[PDB]
Amino acid sequence: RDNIQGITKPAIRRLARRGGVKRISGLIYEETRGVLKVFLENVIRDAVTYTEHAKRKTVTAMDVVYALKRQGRTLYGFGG
Amino acid sequence: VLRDNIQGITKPAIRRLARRGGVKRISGLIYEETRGVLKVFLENVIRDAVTYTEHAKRKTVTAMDVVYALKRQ
Amino acid sequence: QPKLLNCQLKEYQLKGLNWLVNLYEQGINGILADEMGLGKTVQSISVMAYLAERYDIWGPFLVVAPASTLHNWQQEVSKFVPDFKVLPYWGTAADRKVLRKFWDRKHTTYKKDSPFHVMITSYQLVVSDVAYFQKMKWQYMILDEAQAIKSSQSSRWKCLLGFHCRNRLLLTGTPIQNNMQELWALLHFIMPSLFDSQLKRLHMILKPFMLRRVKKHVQKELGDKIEIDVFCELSYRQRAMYQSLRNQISIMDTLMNLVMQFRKVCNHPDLFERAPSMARFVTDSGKLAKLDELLRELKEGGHRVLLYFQMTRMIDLMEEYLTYRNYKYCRLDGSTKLEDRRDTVADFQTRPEIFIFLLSTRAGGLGINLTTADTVIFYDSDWNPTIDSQAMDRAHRLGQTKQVTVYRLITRGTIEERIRKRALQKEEVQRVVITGTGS
Amino acid sequence: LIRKLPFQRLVREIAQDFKTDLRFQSSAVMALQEACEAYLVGLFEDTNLCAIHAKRVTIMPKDIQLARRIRGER
Amino acid sequence: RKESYSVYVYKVLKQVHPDTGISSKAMGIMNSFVNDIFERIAGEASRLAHYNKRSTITSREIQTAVRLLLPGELAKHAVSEGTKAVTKYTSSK
Amino acid sequence: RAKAKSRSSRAGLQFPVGRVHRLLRKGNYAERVGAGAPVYLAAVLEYLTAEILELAGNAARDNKKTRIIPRHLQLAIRNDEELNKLLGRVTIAQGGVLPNIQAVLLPKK
Amino acid sequence: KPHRYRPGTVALREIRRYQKSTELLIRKLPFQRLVREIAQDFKTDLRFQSSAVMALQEACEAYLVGLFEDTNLCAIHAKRVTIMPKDIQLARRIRGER
DNA sequence: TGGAGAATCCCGGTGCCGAGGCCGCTCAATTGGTCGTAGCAAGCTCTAGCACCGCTTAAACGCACGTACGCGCTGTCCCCCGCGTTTTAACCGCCAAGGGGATTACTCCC
DNA sequence: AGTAATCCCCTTGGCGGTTAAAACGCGGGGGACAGCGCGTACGTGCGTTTAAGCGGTGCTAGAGCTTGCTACGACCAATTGAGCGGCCTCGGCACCGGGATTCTCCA
Ligand SMILES: Nc1ncnc2c1ncn2[C@@H]1O[C@H](COP(=O)(O)OP(=O)(O)O)[C@@H](O)[C@H]1O
Ligand code: ALF
Ligand SMILES: [Mg+2]
Repeated sequence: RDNIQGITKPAIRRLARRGGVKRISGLIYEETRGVLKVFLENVIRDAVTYTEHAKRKTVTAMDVVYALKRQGRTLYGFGG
Repeated sequence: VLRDNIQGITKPAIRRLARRGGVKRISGLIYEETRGVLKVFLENVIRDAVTYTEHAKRKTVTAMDVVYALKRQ
Repeated sequence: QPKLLNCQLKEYQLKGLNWLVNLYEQGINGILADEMGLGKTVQSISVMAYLAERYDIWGPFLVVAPASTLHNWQQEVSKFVPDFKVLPYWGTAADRKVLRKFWDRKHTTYKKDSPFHVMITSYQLVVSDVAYFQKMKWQYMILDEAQAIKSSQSSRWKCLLGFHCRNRLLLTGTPIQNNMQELWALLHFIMPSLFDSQLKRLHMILKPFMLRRVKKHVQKELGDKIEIDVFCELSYRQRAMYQSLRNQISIMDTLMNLVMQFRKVCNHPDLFERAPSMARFVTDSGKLAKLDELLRELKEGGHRVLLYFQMTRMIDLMEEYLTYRNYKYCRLDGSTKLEDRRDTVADFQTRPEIFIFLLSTRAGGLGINLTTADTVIFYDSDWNPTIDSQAMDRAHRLGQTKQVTVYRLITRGTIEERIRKRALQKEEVQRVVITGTGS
Repeated sequence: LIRKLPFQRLVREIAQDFKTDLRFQSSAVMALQEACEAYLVGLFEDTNLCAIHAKRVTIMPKDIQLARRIRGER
Repeated sequence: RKESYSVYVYKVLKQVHPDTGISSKAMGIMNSFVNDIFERIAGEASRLAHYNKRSTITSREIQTAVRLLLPGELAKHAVSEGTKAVTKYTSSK
Repeated sequence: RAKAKSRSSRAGLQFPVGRVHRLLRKGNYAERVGAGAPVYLAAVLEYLTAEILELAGNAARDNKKTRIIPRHLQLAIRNDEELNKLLGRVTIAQGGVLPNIQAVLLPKK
Repeated sequence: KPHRYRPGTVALREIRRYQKSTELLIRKLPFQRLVREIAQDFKTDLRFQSSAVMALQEACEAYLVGLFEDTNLCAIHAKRVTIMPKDIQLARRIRGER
């Protein structure tokens, strides 16, 4: 499936520009994909844990915000 | 009033703390930088520890007040 | 009669208009309870056209229907008054929001320029949009097949009861239904000042509030419903299942489950678990065998047939059988979207190449014409007898092209016997509780 | 590692800003000291990685400042 | 029926900047901000009551919470605003 | 039965002392909620809301905007040292970042 | 001969474009599919609100933008202008993720 | 220093959609009285925090001095940037489906 | 009171296109990185002295616990108006285009 490759090289470039980065080793791109999914693999499992424990068969915006808040990355704008 | 007791954490003590962190060699400018770190830390612990103390209208700061201050870190 | 109709009323309908007008001008409500197919949907238009021509009320009129009838209303309203302005309040929520822009609150009586005179909507929409149906006031309301209201515990009773409507008319096929308190809910709905909560007295107190003509006295050219209760027989697979399932009754003491589980295998055993060939599939159901034989005889006869099913999964199994043979067909059940209902009914009525129409008992039973069929087969029967009667009279109807015949595929010795026996009992009871024109 | 008495006096000196003539339970001093030693040790670890990353072996003030900046302490 | 701080945020906005609007997405962040800081204070006030072994969340609990959760000058200004709001609620009813 | 006037009006606040009383009860933070505790808290919530919107209204004015935007909240919150410390672990939806290019990255002579 | 900006000039022009802006920088549909994949790894036949995958995207992008800053400081702390994997690995170890 | 040209800014025009205000109403906040209890108050106990003295010796400091290592310099080469080309899949719109949740009917059991 | 059909709504999936974003190729430049020389700045060892640590003595502030009651919040029913959902509109902001100003780079 490998939609992690859908996080393309120009997108990781654009994110590094906003992060203020001038010059990027071509090895950075595969490292950045590995770091992004390890993030998602924690937030979604907690967001799903909320949907499961609250007995709904859909994932809502607020499930994510609780999942983020519980790991210290409070997000304002999506409820919260 | 008391003064300059931040010079009571001596440079050998900073060596021990750095060697326990695995440091091999220590720039002579580290010793004053370490004090600017420890002071800013220990101030903002004690600020909460005292704020927990005085809320119960007491005057000894207890180990529980310290624990709640650290738990706020 | 209002010349606005661009149509004649029939003799009996014109006296019906006079009754409905008399109740309105005397400030009282009533039930038009004429037999199925006599034209109650037309008398409903005639009174609006009179309120237009005689008093210039021109609405707002609310007209609440079962969902499969909503296109019957939209079209026939446009036929029986070409100049009426009709709001079709149905669709997705975004579409209703666009439609609701025309609900002018500021006039309690509509000008002839007003963007509608009459509004057609689903019995589900009046409860789903109740907060929008409140904050509005109606000069008249039709409930287009009011046996939907017969439960006083239904929310669509609680809601439509209080719509702030100056007069109300119910149309019904037969109002007596299961019992008398289920009649009182319909009577209380029209006249809650009178009725609130012996069977000789009723005929003399319903007479002012009901009109109840019958198709022996009316449309005499509609020759009688020829009927053949078939009393066909199980096949070996079904009776192996039936015996294994009837054993459960002997172990019991769960009929609330088993009557469905019995009737499932009464219909076709593949509904319970699937068998690989049409020879087995046709012959392992006693009904589907006798149906396939009769459908061959009918198609050689040039007949066109409506089949009613109680279980929609049997409409799928029947649709396999039909596609594994030479038969062109339509399907209409409660899973279809309303535009698919409009078009499939129009398609069936358009062209005689289509042999068979599959209809679900309720979704397909209530109120739109199928007057170019000639044969009705109840592959399964409704356990309330009144709903099978409406289904029969979707064929047996004004404009019916040819002598109707009806078949019912009773499986001898099964739980199907109890059901048609009790439907036979209940239709007798319903003629204890009514006999007489009313007025 | 740190001498106990000069840490007490450091605690007293700092505390006098917030409330004059507070008292400190003997266990409360040790709870502060054992947290400060653990904090400084754990920061020197993070500075040593900064030195080693910059190919130094000698830790330098810009290593402390990078450690704190990435930990979010500044 | 949901509940929002939007009407109260507007009535603060139109005091500090009577000319200035707020977009719905910005108002969303204001709701999230009020919810998050309300719960952060109430959480500390709960713990301060719990630590003291008290059944009551007083204004004293929220004062000590505010002096823990806010930076030094926000703390003092907020403590000032809070102490006078109560002092005017007292001496009324 | 006297003419009711809101606990907010008596406290002198826009923020709802009523909701803050209810929500301090519904959350079961403690068994009992004082009468003034919702007042003190509702005052702090109102004050901090004014701190955000004052600085964000200035930033909106700097952008030549009449209307506050999540961008302007981020700029205000990060420019002010204390709001930045109060919100140093909060992500603001569509906030973006502060413009900040490290000095070494700018071009040489 | 074509005119040509020097190496690193348009990197600065790009920094001044993606800073000073708020647009999402990861394409919407690719992020949805990656999220649905990771969801499948945990619970099949889930569903997501649009605002849930938006909320999840905003948190991710802010995490990556904020991470790059810490790696840029590691790169710039060594003699380098170029970030390398060892800078991500140091940054995440100082943060305590690693 | 100049210049050419690309990139960034500005000024006015267009239009669309969301911000700001109005309307109907509900239900949540307020008024009034009751009643229980908890924590604010006065009082006793004695823990342990603070202060001081005197001794011991291990820890801290100042200094000598050697060499290990930080830093600016030089050379190279490789690899990531800037720009044109090629191509692919993200975006948009419209239609289908299915699923699930609420409601309604009818029967059996109590 | 149960279980199944009917109907709404809202999410997922597919199809087509269109064009904006990703991928690919290629020259060269300048930044990564290994190598070198020096010099100064940090680790080491010794003699010095300083005060941290321990054992011991004395006092009183105040932590901690009990008793007694009344001020204050919990609980309920009736009253009402502050706050929410729905509908409308016009003006703020974006988006475009075109000429003006700025900035970068090779000469
Ligand atoms: N007076 C009339 N003139 C022409 N057609 C009529 C008249 N009355 C009834 N019909 C036809 O009878 C058919 C069925 O009538 P309808 O009122 O729908 O039956 P139901 O009583 O079930 O509603 C309709 O197609 C309608 O056109
Ligand atoms: F009145 Al009918 F079918 F009988 F609509
Ligand atoms: Mg009809």
